[PDB]
Amino acid sequence: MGRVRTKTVKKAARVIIEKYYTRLGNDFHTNKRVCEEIAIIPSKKLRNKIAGYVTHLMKRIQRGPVRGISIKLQEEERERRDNYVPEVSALDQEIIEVDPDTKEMLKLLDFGSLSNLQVTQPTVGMNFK
Amino acid sequence: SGALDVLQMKEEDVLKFLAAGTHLGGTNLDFQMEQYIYKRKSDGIYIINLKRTWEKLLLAARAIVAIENPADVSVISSRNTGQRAVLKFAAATGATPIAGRFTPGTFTNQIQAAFREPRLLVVTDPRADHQPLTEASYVNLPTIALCNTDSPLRYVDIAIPCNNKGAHSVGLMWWMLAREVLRMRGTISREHPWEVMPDLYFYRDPEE
Amino acid sequence: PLAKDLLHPSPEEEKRKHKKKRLVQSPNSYFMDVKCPGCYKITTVFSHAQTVVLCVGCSTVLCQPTGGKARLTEGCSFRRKQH
Amino acid sequence: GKCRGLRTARKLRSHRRDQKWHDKQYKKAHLGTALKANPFGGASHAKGIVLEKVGVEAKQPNSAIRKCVRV
Amino acid sequence: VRMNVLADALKSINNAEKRGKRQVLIRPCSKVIVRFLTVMMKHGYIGEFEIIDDHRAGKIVVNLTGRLNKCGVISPRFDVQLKDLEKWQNNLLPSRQFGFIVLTTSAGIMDHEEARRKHTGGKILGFFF
Amino acid sequence: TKKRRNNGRAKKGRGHVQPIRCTNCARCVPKDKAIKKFVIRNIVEAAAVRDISEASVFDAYVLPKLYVKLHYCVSCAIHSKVVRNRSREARKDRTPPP
Amino acid sequence: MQNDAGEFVDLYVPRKCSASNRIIGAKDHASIPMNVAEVDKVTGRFNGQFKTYAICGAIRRMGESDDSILRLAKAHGIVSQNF
Amino acid sequence: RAKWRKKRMRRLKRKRRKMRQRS
Amino acid sequence: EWLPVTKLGRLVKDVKIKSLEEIYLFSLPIKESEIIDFFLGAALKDEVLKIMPVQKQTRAAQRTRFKAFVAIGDYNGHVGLGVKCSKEVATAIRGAIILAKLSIVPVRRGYWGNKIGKPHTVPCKVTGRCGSVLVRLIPAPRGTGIVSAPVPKKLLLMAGIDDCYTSAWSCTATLGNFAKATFDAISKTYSYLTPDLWKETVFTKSPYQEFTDHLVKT
RNA sequence: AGGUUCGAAGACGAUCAGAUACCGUCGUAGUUCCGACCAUAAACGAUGCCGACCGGCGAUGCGGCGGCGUUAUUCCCAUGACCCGCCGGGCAGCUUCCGGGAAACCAAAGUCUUUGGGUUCCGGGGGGAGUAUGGUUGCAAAGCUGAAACUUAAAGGAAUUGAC
RNA sequence: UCAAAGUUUAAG
Ligand SMILES: [Mg+2]
Ligand SMILES: [Mg+2]
Ligand SMILES: [Mg+2]
Ligand SMILES: [Mg+2]
Ligand SMILES: [Mg+2]
Ligand SMILES: [Mg+2]
Ligand SMILES: [Mg+2]
Repeated sequence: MGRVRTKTVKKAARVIIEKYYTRLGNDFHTNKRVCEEIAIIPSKKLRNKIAGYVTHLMKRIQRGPVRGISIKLQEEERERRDNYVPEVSALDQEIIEVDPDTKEMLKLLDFGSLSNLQVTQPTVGMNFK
Repeated sequence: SGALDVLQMKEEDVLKFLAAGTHLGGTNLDFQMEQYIYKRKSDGIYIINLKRTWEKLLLAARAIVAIENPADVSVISSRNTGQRAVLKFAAATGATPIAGRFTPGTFTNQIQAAFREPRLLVVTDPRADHQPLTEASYVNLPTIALCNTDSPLRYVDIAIPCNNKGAHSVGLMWWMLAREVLRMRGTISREHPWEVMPDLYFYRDPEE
Repeated sequence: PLAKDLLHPSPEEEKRKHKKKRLVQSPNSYFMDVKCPGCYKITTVFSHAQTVVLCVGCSTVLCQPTGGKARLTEGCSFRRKQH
Repeated sequence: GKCRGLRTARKLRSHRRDQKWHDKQYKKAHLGTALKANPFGGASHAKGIVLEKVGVEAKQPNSAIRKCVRV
Repeated sequence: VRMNVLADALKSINNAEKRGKRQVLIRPCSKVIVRFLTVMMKHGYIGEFEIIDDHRAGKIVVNLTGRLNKCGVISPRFDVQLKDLEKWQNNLLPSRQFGFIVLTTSAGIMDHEEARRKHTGGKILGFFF
Repeated sequence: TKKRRNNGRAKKGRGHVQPIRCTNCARCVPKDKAIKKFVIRNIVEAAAVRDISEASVFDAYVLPKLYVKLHYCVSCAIHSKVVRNRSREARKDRTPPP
Repeated sequence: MQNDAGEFVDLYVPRKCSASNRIIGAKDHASIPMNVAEVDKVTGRFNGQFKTYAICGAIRRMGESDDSILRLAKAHGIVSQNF
Repeated sequence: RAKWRKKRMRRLKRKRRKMRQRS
Repeated sequence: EWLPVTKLGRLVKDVKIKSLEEIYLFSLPIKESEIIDFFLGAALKDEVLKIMPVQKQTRAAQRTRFKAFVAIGDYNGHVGLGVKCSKEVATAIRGAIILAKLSIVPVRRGYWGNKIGKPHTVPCKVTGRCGSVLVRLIPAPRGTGIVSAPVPKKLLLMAGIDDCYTSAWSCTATLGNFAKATFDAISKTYSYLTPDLWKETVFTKSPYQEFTDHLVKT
């Protein structure tokens, strides 16, 4: 019931972690002195607060990513895991499922490939008013 | 498009389309889109003339090729299905992407950081990527879109009739466009197939 | 929209217009040559009959007239093919 | 709306004649009323004998006696 | 009720023109209408039209070309006395340069310029520009 | 100015409706007008429900329900917070609340 | 634009919508001139020259730009008979 | 209030009628 | 010194686009104010129509701010009608001038009857209306001059339109509105599709296509 | 003729400085039926009637047409109740740079300085005044028709910021 | 699950 951080804290911590993720750790008093070294923080109290939020962000990073932050190793990991390729799904083994109305499509476009035809479904009545 | 001999249909492409489910449009049909449809089935799912889809797809390619400096084709997806696909398209094509949360006044505002003034858009859903589409009528920006049956065609100067709901189909459509822009100039044969898998473009719902 | 050949409209979308609003005003009705089982005399009933149509032999009845088309009596075949 | 037709002249011309009397200035000039009421019986000026010097008080926002003449 | 046929047809083609229509159907048809259209055609303002003879009143379909700014009609069909024709075209057409007042005459249905050449007055039908 | 296209009065093709005296103020109101809760409710409510179940003769027993269609007139609806006001744009959301 | 002599005047000749002959204004910033590429015929493959279509903003905001482009394409043999 | 101004006026007219009926 | 954010502005800076007629042809929005200044350096003159002080009520007295209506023109084919509000009058006038520049348009002038000389009046009787006020321009023969109310007479002169009969309806006292109406009139001169056009269009490249190798700056 | 209920007037009881009012208790005319008047309401969509054209979408009421399946009834038939469409014409709804509009808003209040489909009624700053006066209708209450002198610089509309 | 609460220099 009181101490929220101002943006002057929050921005400085995020910027610290963006540049010096490696130096920073969970133990507060270590990285409290890191914050002194790598950044010209004019007051003692402000420094002391920043480090406090730096620790808090570290804890969030050690448990999935954070929205407003760009860690270099996490970005590379993301790049690796979203340029994945499997042996392909758009072939859909042999036998693709198709309807007669979608079969007539293929007749109109001149085709007779490997794909099964099946419908039964009588017009049900979609949603309810 | 000129579906005349070389860049016509072929079976293997249609088989990909059918597997993606792109033909399966939607339940509601906008009166602008009625042009691009075979039928409706039972329950009530419209079906899209796949020839007609290709024709527009080729026409989109021909538009994108005509833009000389490739970078100033812009390629937007707001939704998180095209978000990967657009970025893979830009990577292949040499275009510029905008993957999600399109900032208001990127095409407007001289002052702004991300003020880009391109000669073309490629929008995923015109229903969802609507801000950039509107900005494209404060600058003289033409537009490509991947339109469903439901999709409204305000400002979309060349719609492509697709399933744009399903991720599979969206990625497929991006991959098909990427091929065709590259085929229509550059380093793809047409006789040979392409190295790139269409699954490269598909969105991953947190699976592993 | 923006382009509709109003002089060459397809028959798929003339059947689904009002009888008057079509490019050429045409009727939606037809005549039908009704058989009936017992009597071999073939009558010629008008689809929208609005009269009880008794047969030529005057034994049975063919049409009970409803609002729209006439109601043919159960075992009574017919043929359009005309005009 | 408007009568408009080719053989309307009369209708049109009569209606305009009727409505002219709701034009305030017209009615002033064509009914007697004002010419009856005007002490200058339709005249630019009038001579007249002064029968008392009388102070008029000015209307609210301006305070001043006016110094009139009862003619 | 359907009082003045010509008037309705012209207003319909004008409404079509505004909304960027390519061709347009006009429903009651007449001699006068067709004659008005032929004059508008002669000066390029409309494309070649065609008239669907049902065995009745008739219909027309008109190929537009987006060159017609407005096509109007003057009821009542006043009688212009050639002196007055100059006054009309001043306070009716948008210039002394383009536009036409199509008036019928003893001679026939024509634009003012054909009437002034042939030195004829007559009853005004409408205008276009 | 016209506040609501409707006029808070769902008439539209009638010219007259039978009126209702409101279930609170007794104020006379059009039936198409007037706010209308339909209130189904347990007779006994959450407090005494278990006490009554405990001292019931019949085994289990499903309770009854007390049904009321109320008829609030605008004044009485607003005052009793059946209906609050809305912003000029949010006035037009004629879906019920959850 | 010419005067009585025949000398040209008028500081420019406006673009004009391909889909409506309706002149694209000096500040109609919702307009397009869309460039489409041809091909060599034998190989696909873009072959230098263009096909250009201009559209007025008005048609775009109406929603009838993609139809009108498509019509223009199939008039000029870019698009190959959708039926 | 207009309605009461009219009512006032219709009472006053009613008196006037009565007054003039005396003569 | 000018450094231009706009793609277009960069081309104009580098003497690539020869005249603003090229820009107008392709309808590209003039956003950088320096472009127009460069093309119409001199001739372009700025006349303050009106300075109207609007105000808006606070808890603490009332805020008041000045709204500067400025026309601009070369007396020869171009005119712009800018309005800017601000806390001090100078800053309003300065910003209004720039907004006029940005919004300048080309006026089509035409002949009256006989088609001789240089075009001296309006082509056809165009009109332009803005918030009640409506303004009709009527073409007029040589020498007539501008037969019009002060405000239109000031802008029409700047447009270079020598001769013009005019009309006006609505609350013409709302001077801003009256200017904005007359501006839509003279804007609309190049939007009127006369038979003088009709000839099918050529279509050229557009500067963004012409100089795409330049714009990817080397 | 009839009078349950409520209920102008009226009478009390409260409340209030005062309340001849709001609340409460009674209660007359009226409220109900038949037969004669009366002719006015914010009699309102505050929107004259007829006619044409100019965008979507979904709904809903009636009639008609067509369709594969249900329920069923009994074994099919005929069904009706559902289901999915089309057509006409109703009551409305959402939707948008149709186009309008001072606007709020309106697919009509659109197709209007690019002004003319047809035709009725009707307004001309605010007040005096729907008054006076005559004429007429009405058992009456009133209704229709309907001025002037004199006064007055604004009254009024929509929307915005504040203040309340 | 609604007691009572009326008025505000002529002197800018
Ligand atoms: Mg009523
Ligand atoms: Mg009481
Ligand atoms: Mg009674
Ligand atoms: Mg009345
Ligand atoms: Mg009106
Ligand atoms: Mg008019
Ligand atoms: Mg008056």
